[PDB]
Amino acid sequence: GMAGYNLGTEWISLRSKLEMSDPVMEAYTQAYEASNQMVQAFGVIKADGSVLWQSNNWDLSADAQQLISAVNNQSASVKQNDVKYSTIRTSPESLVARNVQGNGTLILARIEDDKWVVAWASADAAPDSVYVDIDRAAKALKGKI
Repeated sequence: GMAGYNLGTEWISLRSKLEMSDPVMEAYTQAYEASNQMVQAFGVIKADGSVLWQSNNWDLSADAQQLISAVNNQSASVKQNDVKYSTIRTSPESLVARNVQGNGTLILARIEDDKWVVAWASADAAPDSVYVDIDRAAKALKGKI
């Protein structure tokens, strides 16, 4: 062996992607930066039934318990802040929610086992346009939720 130690001390170069104390509330800008045309909310959901987010756009804490139930049992049907969004595709990886008309675009993302990040793109926002941004604020901060 006789290997050589590398960075890691107050560098965050080897993001373990779990149990890593990362700066929360940063994902907002991480995606908003490129989504300047279509701002999307970012609300974290913990399998524990609690939510740790600060978007003030959609009541995710109101029913954090149910917010996860929509996927916990592939329900696909939840209303947050007078906004009903169902997913016509319950997969073991994620669930794509879409409104019949187009009011409330929520995208589910399983960053980890009991950890998954979800964002809400405006009606004007596209699926492939937000689905790409959410990834930056999903499987990038996984660990501090």
